[PDB]
Amino acid sequence: SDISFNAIPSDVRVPLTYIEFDNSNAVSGTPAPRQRVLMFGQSGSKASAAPNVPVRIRSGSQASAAFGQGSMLALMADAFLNANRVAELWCIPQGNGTGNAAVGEISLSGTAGENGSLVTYIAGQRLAVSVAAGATGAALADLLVARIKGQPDLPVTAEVRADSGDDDTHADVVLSAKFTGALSAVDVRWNYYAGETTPYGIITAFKAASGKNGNPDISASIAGMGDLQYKYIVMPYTDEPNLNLLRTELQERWGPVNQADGFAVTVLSGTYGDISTFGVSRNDHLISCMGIAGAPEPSYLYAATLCAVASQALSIDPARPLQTLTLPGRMPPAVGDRFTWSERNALLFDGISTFNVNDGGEMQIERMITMYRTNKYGDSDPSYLNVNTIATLSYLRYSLRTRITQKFPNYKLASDGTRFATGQAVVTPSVIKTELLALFEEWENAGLVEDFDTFKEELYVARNKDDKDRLDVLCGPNLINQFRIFAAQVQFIL
Amino acid sequence: FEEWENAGLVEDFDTFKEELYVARNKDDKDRLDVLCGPNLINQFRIFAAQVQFIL
Amino acid sequence: SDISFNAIPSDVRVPLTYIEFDNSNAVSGTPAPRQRVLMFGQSGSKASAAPNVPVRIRSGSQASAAFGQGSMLALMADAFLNANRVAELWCIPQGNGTGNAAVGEISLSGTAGENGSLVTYIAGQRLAVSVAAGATGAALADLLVARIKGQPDLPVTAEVRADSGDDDTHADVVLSAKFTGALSAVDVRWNYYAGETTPYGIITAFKAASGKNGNPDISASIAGMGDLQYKYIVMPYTDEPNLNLLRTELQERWGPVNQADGFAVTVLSGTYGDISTFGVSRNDHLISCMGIAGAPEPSYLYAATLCAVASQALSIDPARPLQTLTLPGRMPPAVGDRFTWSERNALLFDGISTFNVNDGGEMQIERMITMYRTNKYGDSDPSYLNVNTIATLSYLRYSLRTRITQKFPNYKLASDGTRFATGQAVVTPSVIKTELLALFEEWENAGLVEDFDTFKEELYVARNKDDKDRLDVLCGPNLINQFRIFAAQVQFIL
Amino acid sequence: ISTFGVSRNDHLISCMGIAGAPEPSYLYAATLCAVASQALSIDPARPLQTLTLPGRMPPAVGDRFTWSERNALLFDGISTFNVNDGGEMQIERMITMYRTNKYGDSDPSY
Amino acid sequence: SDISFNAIPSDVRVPLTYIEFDNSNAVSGTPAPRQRVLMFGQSGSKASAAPNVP
Amino acid sequence: AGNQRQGVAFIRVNGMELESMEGASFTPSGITREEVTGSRVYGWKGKPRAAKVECKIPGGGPIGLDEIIDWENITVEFQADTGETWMLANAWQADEPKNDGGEISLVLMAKQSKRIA
Amino acid sequence: AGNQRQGVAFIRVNGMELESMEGASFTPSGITREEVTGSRVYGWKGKPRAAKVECKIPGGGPIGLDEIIDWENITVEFQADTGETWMLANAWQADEPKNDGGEISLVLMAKQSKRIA
Repeated sequence: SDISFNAIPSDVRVPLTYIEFDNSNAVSGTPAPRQRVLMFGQSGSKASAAPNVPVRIRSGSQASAAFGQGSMLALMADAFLNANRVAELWCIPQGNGTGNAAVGEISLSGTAGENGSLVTYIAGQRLAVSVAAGATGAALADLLVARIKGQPDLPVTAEVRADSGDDDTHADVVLSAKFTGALSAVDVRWNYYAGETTPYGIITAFKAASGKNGNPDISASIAGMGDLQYKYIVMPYTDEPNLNLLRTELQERWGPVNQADGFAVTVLSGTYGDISTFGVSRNDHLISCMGIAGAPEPSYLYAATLCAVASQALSIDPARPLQTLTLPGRMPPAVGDRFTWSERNALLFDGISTFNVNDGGEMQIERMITMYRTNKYGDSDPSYLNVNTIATLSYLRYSLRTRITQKFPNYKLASDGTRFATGQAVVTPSVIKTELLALFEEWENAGLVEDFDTFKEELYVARNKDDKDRLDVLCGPNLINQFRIFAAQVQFIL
Repeated sequence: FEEWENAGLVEDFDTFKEELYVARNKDDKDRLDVLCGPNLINQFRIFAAQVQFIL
Repeated sequence: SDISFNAIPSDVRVPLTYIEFDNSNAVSGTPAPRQRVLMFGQSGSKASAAPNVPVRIRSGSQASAAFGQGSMLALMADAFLNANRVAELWCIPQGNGTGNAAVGEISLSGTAGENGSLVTYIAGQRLAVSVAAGATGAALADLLVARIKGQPDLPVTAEVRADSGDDDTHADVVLSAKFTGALSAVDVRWNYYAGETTPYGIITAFKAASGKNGNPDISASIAGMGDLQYKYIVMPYTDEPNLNLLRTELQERWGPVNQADGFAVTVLSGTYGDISTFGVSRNDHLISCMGIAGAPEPSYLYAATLCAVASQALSIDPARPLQTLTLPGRMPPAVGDRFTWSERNALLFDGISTFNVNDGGEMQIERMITMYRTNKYGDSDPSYLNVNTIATLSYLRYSLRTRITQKFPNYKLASDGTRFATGQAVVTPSVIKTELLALFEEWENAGLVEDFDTFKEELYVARNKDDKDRLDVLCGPNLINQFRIFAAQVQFIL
Repeated sequence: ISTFGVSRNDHLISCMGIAGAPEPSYLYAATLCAVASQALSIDPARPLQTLTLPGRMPPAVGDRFTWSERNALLFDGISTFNVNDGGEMQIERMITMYRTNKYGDSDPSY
Repeated sequence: SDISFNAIPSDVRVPLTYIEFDNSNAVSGTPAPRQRVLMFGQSGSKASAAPNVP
Repeated sequence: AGNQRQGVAFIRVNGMELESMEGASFTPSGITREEVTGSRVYGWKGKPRAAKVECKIPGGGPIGLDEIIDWENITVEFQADTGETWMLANAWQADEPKNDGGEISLVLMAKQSKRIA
Repeated sequence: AGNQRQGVAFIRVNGMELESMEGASFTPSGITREEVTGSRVYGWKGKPRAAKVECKIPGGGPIGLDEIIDWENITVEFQADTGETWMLANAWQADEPKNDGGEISLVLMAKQSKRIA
């Protein structure tokens, strides 16, 4: 049942070969217990999926059918699947939130005095309409409305409107999103690539909406996730009420009780000051946020792509830094909207991750760090900073659990120095000491820890004097370092 | 008791030997009364660990 | 209860593996009855430990929480634990003493004419602030105050102050310690390592305080130590009133009555003349002091490190000399502040221990001796000089006590020559003679005593003619020599 | 399940609680009894910590008990199970209904 | 601290390569305990070094 | 101890102590130095070495022979009666195992051994 | 048994138990692991192995020597006195059989042996 077959009966007895063609590019449903991820997103009207219920998504068409075309969750799932086809994908829809569906209007006026083309970028999607000599703004608005109606993946609906005693050329297009929320607003641009310009005599303007919307509640969704271990979580809603619940759940899972480690990846779009304020405000060691300003595409697409890339890279190796990995299909901001070196350094010091733009048009990860900045008493703390640290700690915990539950399924505990002799299946603290040393050797050979003598000297295994069935061990590993900064000085002689 | 301990069922021998007591009944005259206490061995259930990373 | 667990319930019944991560590097609480040490130190405000009460410290974070961050006792405990992780550590806080909390001020003036960096060493801690071209002294003072406020381990508090009709560049920083005492004063330097210099046009100066403080009383603390055997004691307060009480307690413990041997390690910082005068003044055989001049770090850190190293080395072997052991993490004084050969020899002749600087930047022990210099009638006495002598005597006493209490738990005494015959559990002075000879053989094989025939000929065991239950023995051991001086003469032929 | 476990205080009956089970309860009871009988007959002292139940479908993801629920059930005299990394259901810990001493105090025996 | 850097902050977090050009040809500050030498010499006016200090 | 010398050795695989016979061998992993001579004697030359543990096990014991012949990734611990301990990790069973009159020879081998405790 | 070790072994061919002498060998069929070193120690390498059973039979017994030298497709069962049993199927008589002073050596060999019972 891994492959979903269409028009092929499950009860066929004629010995032959059955071949079918299907346009949709599905993904194999091979289980990946160590790469389970969860995504949060909104679903528009005409949806066939029950809210607050997780569903396994293995193709873009299935996500579009389940959550409606143009919805946030469908686009996020498509972006995730276009970059990661090995990890298990689970998507849970959300409600509708509060606010208004209006997002703004596009005003067109004037008359074209020369032949050309009008290119409009709505939500990062290129829309080109031919412009003829003598064409008026109203005709261009009608063509733009027709083009938008043709495109089914735009999370906006467009209607034409003309009124007032102004010239007949003026006619503005009203845009309305397919869902309500803080991310319903979109960005409109008329020139993104080189060699593109507005035809002469045509005046274009965009007026955003005045109201403010609110993200839907996630309490039911966070309660209905289940008991599985979702290693990575995608949260597009960047608001305090939702992030508090997410932090509470994650820190409850991060504890030694649940042992179901989880990480959350978010992307915040806004001005530099707002990003800095948000990064300073949040002080969690389980959430990583990447700041971007003037992004043509919506934030959740960037979040999905970044989470997919990071999940794949960390699953391949938990200690390799994320320094040069590229994000496929994500348009970088304009030249004047990119952060300078000082801004990126300040953002890194403020708990906000930063990206970079490749020599071409590719956008690449620069450094991924968590929101943890401040110690419990208020001092600075470099621990729990790099995502590699959390990934390595989770991998070490999982490996230790597996080794202990495999080598010693069910044993009997005895104190050190007792004479038990051959044959009996008892365990001594020295036995656990030796097994931990061997596991540490395996970890060091795998390329995760560096120093062995210090680890051996800091080990301590002992029994509990109250439980009599619990063994207490206190160990300290030396997580290996990463190659980040290469400082050089050149002394020319000329 | 030695056989039981070798089989992997009981742990402490000296305490068992010191708590043993075998005596005859003063009424039945055909019944022997013995009072013994074994120390059933423990099971490995909880493994508590603490990791002190340095990074 | 040896390992302190956090967020892990003591009543857990689910059979699984529980793994927790904690940043603090605790030390195993394995009992070490033969390596119990005690430390004296002051505790600042915001302390949670009752004064004059000993507490077992097994981690730097625990000490900082109990005695307040930046306190003398917390720093001493951290220094001890960074070099010795096998001996039991007990710390007893002190009061507040008399004096003023002010320690001096740092005066900055002038303007920087070139790019550079300003490095200030306060209490041995490096503090670097970037210096820009055209920067004034006031801005540098503000940056220094911010940096000091950032550092929580400095036992000083810094405030900015600017006044007077001088130029706006001038602005001095006022320093105030976190506790009052004779060790509250700190040392300030601007260039310690090579390749560091003050930016041009910047004038820096330091003015120390004029008042004098007094060490807190230790009578309550010395009375509340308990009855345990603290083999080594760390006393930072180098003043006559406290040292008299310490000497009285130690010599009461050193006697045959208490039999709880103890040693005290102190470090005195000052000029050569002051150190010589102090060493000549004190004539105790239970206290060893090491003199240092121009030390960037406070004296008690050196005392803690030296005591830890000496305790570990003497516990491993009481007869091996302390000739080349290094002190980890302790910065040596400047090149021009180190004692010459003649000064070191005179200090050794004056009862003051000396150190040495390794070929690199490491500081190493040179020779550890006690304060004992003068015989009872006033003559010179080489006995009770080396710390190895006291350690060996204590070990011999402990071994003899253990052997006597083990081989002869409870016996009956009879005179020599009586006919007791087989079976009876009586003891004859010849029996004790033979047992002492066997114990002496064990001592000689262990590498503590050299001559056997003389020891056998000087032995004498007899009963007491008054007690009738007390056996009197008079023995003399020949403590083995140590290899200290290697004198050579080379006769070249060329 | 919690109410039933608290109500019963016998040291000769062990009950395992499950919610939202696709299969009827008696199938789970039969499989668990067979596995436990074989394991205890092989060795009466080896704990039942990781043994799996063959052919028994676990409940849905949202119907499985959390850690706190399992711990409370174990403190309430109700045995608990676990779901393997795949689709297998495994025994977690088997305990009896005995919780209270004769005078009313807690008793870890039996 | 062996290499004295100019205009390069000591607290940089952007992962990249930093390259600087300087005309003066400095010498590596590698310690040479067996090749320590001392030189005596006079210093003229406009000097910034304290006398009788190595 | 004070004068105690090694009389017997114990070998433990995955925590199970092996019923070993007398005369158990142990070769530490390190560098084997050879001898170099030309017209004169010049020095030595190195060669890597692998840790080896050798012993004999009586037949019919708790541990079956099929288990013995299937050890690819195991942990071997060699401990002397005085207290010297060596740990071999990711070891394997080498050579041909034979049951000759109730005697099974083990050639447990590993690529690196370190002296713990 | 509880403490019983292997003292004797029984070999049965086609149901007939062989009059075997003391010291009967048995090599299970499996993988022989070698040792690999270049500039360092890298690991092991496998090699197939064949099951072997070796024993000695007195001359003049119920089973003739002509029967012994004509075994191409037989069933060999190796059982220890404690209870461990191994079965060899489609075995054959290998090497040179010799009658040296009333002693006949059998090198019964097979390509695979599994531990039954």
